[PDB]
Amino acid sequence: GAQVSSQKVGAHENSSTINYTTINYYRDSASNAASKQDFSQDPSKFTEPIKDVLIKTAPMLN
Amino acid sequence: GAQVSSQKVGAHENSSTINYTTINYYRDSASNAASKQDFSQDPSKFTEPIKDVLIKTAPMLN
Amino acid sequence: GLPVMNTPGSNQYLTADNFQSPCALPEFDVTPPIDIPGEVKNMMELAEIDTMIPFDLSATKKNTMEMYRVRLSDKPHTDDPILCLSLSPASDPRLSHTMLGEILNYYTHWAGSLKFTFLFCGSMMATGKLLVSYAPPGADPPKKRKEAMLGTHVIWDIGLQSSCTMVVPWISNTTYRQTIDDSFTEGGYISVFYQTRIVVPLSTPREMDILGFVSACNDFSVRLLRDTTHIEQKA
Amino acid sequence: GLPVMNTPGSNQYLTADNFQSPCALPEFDVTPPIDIPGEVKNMMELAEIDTMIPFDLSATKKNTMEMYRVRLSDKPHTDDPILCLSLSPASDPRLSHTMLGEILNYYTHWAGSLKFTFLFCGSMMATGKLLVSYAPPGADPPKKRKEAMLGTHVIWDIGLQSSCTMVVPWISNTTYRQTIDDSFTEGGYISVFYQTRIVVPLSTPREMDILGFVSACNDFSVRLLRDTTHIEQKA
Amino acid sequence: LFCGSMMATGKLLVSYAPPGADPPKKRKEAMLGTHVIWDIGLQSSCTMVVPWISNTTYR
Amino acid sequence: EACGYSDRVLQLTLGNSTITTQEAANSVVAYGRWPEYLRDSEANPVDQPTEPDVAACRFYTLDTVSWTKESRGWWWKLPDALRDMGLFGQNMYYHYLGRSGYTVHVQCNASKFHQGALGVFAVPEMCLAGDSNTTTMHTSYQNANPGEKGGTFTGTFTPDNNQTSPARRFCPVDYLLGNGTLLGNAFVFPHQIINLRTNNCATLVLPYVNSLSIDSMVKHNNWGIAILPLAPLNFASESSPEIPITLTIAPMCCEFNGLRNITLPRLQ
Amino acid sequence: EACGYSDRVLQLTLGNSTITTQEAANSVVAYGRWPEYLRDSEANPVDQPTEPDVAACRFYTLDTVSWTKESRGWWWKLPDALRDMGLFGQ
Amino acid sequence: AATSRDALPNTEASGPTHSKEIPALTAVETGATNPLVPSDTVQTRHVVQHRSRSESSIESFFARGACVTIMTVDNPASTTNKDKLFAVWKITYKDTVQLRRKLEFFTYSRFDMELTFVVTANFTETNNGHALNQVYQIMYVPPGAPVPEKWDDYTWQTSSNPSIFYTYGTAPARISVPYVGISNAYSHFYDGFSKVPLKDQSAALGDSLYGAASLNDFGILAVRVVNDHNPTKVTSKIRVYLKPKHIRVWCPRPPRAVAYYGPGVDYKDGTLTPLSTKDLTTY
Amino acid sequence: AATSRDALPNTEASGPTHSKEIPALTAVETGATNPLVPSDTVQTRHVVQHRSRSESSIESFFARGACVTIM
Ligand SMILES: CCCCCCCCCCCCC/C=C/[C@@H](O)[C@@H](N)CO
Repeated sequence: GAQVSSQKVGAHENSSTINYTTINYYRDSASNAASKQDFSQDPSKFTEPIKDVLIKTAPMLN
Repeated sequence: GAQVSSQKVGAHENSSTINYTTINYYRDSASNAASKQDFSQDPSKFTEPIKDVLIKTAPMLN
Repeated sequence: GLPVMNTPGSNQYLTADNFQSPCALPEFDVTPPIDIPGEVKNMMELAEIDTMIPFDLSATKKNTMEMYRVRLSDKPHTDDPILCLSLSPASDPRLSHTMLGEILNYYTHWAGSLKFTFLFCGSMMATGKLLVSYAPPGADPPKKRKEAMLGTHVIWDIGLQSSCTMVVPWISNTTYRQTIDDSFTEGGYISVFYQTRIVVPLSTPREMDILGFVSACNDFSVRLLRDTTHIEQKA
Repeated sequence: GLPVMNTPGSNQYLTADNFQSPCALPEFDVTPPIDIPGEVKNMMELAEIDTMIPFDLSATKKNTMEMYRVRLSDKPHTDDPILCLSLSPASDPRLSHTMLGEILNYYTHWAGSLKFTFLFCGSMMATGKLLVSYAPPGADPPKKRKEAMLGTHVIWDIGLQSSCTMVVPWISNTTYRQTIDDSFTEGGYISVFYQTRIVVPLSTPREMDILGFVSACNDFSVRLLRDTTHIEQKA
Repeated sequence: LFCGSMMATGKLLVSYAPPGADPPKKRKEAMLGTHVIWDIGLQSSCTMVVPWISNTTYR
Repeated sequence: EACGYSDRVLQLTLGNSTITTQEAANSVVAYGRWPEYLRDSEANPVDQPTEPDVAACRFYTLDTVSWTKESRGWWWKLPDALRDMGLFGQNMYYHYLGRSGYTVHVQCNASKFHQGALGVFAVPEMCLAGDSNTTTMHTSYQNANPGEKGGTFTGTFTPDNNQTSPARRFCPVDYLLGNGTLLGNAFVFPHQIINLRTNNCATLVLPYVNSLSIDSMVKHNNWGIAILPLAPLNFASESSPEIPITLTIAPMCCEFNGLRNITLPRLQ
Repeated sequence: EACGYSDRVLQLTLGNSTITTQEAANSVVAYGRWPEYLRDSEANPVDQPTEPDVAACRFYTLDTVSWTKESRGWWWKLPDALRDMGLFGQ
Repeated sequence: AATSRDALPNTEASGPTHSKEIPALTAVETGATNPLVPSDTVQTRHVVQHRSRSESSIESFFARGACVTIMTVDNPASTTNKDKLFAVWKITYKDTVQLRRKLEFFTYSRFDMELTFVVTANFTETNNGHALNQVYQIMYVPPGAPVPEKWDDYTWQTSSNPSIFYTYGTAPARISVPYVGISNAYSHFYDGFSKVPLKDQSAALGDSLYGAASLNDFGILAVRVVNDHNPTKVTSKIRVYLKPKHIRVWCPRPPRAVAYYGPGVDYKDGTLTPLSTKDLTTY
Repeated sequence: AATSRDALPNTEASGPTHSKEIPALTAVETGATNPLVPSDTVQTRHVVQHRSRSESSIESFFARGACVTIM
């Protein structure tokens, strides 16, 4: 049941992808650690909540 | 996700390559131990920084 | 029993650590999630949203609806500044408390391009041309159109399109800047001027207010999470 | 819980140990590396670079620009030494503080071939033939050309080629030598003499200086990392 | 052409300054325009090329 | 070349300037790295950079200094030394950020009857020691940056004792490389030796070196040019001889960012 | 453009400077010829030219003058008018 | 391809020589070092080389925990008039000399940092009362964050800042830290200033320290004893061990030859004579 | 698909402009924020972006033990 993943490597030694192994000991999801393998989304719903899609090169008001 | 490598063996017992097993527990590279699997390079950039490559058998100045 | 040997860090409590732990409420019937509107995935998303700037933090205007209003007038052309501001997003009193400045104060380092949008709240009959400037650090902070004109700027012409956006490009020596006032990681100067002059007809108000907004460009990011000074609990 | 049994060494802190440990700054946006010039991969690389020797460590010359200058002269031939030096790279006052000697003092053991290069800083009109010698331990340290001539040496002839290099070959009983003064791991004697004699014409300086440099050959190595005595913090 | 003795060494600065400014009276100014740092040795002579730099097609 | 070509005789050409030399000991390229423009993969400041090219990337000749039996050594800092040099200094002051490599050509000729050896060194981040024993890191911007005329080394450390009105300047002792380390080891740094009997000069090609892709040329000096007498000047029999040391330098593959109004420093 | 675009509203961008206008009568290009670098076929001075680009090829704003019932007119000369303008004058 | 632990080059059998080739002769003036080897100047035998440069590699050279500071905190009797003593240390490798001298063999550096904390406590008064096992709180306060003013003020909540809760008598605390520099590499040396003195502007304003960049490089380490005031006073000391891992270094330099004098390269009178007396012609 | 730790968008080389297109001009009244970028109002060079929003993600922002009470 071992879950193997990739570490986004910062400062590399004078020493190919590096990995880290994770295994869940408990039956309850809540007991589990944070994956940190999270997703980004486009701000649109907040920065441009307007009915009629807007084109930056053209006049906002027309 | 286990990383198996070779130990450069020093003083051998009256007892074929010997190996050691390594596994990364953390998601962050920084948390990881030092591989010590490092590389050497030729001193040239410091011992012979001269524009015109030099041949030891011949006159340095010509 | 399997032979084990304890290493440094053993039994310690790292507030920032990330491990598993026994569940106090086993088999608990968890209430499912409903598709609730307005979900956020990254603090930076909030920084990319336009937030009003408290420009006029003067003795009497500060901490009142007025600090947000930058007053202009039909007065004669002058090379003198309408408003001077330092590029210190997290430390400068006028930026530190805006949605962007506030999120920045939860982090030690900031990087990327910011964008300043100005809204002309004067009457339709009122015309004018303003000069919005950005001067990268290292020199005498602009006190006259002449100097300001020499650096990154935008000549805003007032008309149907109520607002004008000036992009302050990511121009720095270090890969990241500090969320505090620091000579070494200084951002430069943002100043505004009268290109020509606010002109209005008769029977019309010779004085109007312009609102200003700041937000982060898609190339913007922050790092090194930290506790902010914008809130406390003395006692 | 999995049955485990703690072994000796448990909970101890070995300053030289090599284990994993929780990261205090999780998910931190690390600033990438830029191709910076002059990158080093091994301390020995620095030991292979020619460094000037402080030969004349006499009461008045020591700790001054002068200790580096070995003075010669148009004087008559003499079988007497221009300069005597012990092959103790890390312990001998004249070698201990050179780039090579300094790195050697961070280690307990040294091995391999060294090379001594001498630079003739006298005038172009000045000719001469010198005898650079190396005498492996076990006998009377050479005090006269006669004895020095009998061991590993190089007859340097002064001309267009400003400098002359004498290689001190790795000749020892033990696989490694100690970075300190030790009868058992002794390296021998390095001495310099007048093969013929420094000759100069009229209107020319009868006295000139010769600079000396030491560096490690590609067969050279060090081991058993240790704290040096060349620096301290009394208080 | 350097007609001095073989035993005599030296380094001279030959300069060319296109019109429009204060005619050079000091190495400092001359160094700022088209020039050649002539080093005296075996090669007796040194040639400095004054490039065709003008506003009109002909002078 | 059986055709004639040789290590001692070179010809360097940058923009409208050309340098010739019949007595050179070859040329050195710092850390084996030839000066280059800032790559896209390594770039930081997003604005279209200003690349003066031939207008600035040419040879500027600084004020000629005099070498004598008494001289303890001379020092300069880059870009500081070129700050007032034609279009290069102008572009450096008009911009917030700037990066540049250099071709350093140290000229010093004499005669087959003269003696002496000039140790010419190119030191990255050449931080020098101050004149004060009661305080530290106190050397003023004005004194730390001599400009074209550069500074000089002293055979002796003499502490600024005027606590009331401090000289606030450097006390670089020759045998300690002006920075707490032994001169004999300065050779680990990109360099060349001007040995009167062997050569007229020293040519060092320096790359842009630094913890950052591009930085503040006015606030920070990337390279330090140190010139010390390894072997003292000496001639025939004259008790007080003398020979000039002329220093000519040329900026390379240099580029600038963050354009605004000109920077007017308090240099005095 | 049914999309919005118009003759009266323009945006000019040179180097680090940008000019906007909501009330313009289009724009004029002298003799139908857009500014260009000196071609090899037409070149005279043989030396490698100095091309400042963004450092000089940007927007300089001169001293603002006042228009009144009395004004007879104003005049300027190029490059004279820009002679003291940042890197371009230098 | 060449590994730090690969055997050095074998010595090749070399016989006599009477040729126009001159390896021994050269010219240091060029800036280069003669790549010579024993077989070039003397008659050598064939030798199979087993020796390695493994231990002298950049990582191997620094692969050791070094003491960078000693923090002092305490827990007095409620009654005492003097304040409960909590420690505030500005993070750096210059407070001590050993590790600093090693890092300084180079201009620029890059590396993941491993901090190990050794905590020791003791009784101060010829008393006889005792004290229950102490629990220390090592809080990391980055530049900009509210620095603690009292052993027990609101800041110790560490909602965002990273804190280590160490229990006395247990295996020395340990945490890892990435390459956190605002630059592409740590600067062991900065030949310049954080400010540009502008004529047009008052002297005192444009002033700043020589060789000093960010007034606050990496923030500070704020340590305290979580336990409430105890009748019998107990003084504790926190020794911080710093180890540079996954490390890279650029542009080599000559080691510090004379006694350190402050955070900069400054030397002090009376310490400038390192080398000892030894005659030119004496072995 | 876009990961919290993916490198932010690269800055694209942008030259001069004399057009009917008006990015700099807008109308905040609509409730929206001008999606502008450096290359829209000034001449930019090509830059390969390595920076990430990894540490500013919802989990990362709160991924820290905070004191809520003292009993
Ligand atoms: C709970 C413990 C958290 C520990 C937090 C440590 C983060 C701060 C580490 C800073 C690393 C500094 C290393 C030395 C850098 C110096 O050389 C600089 N002056 C050079 O750039």
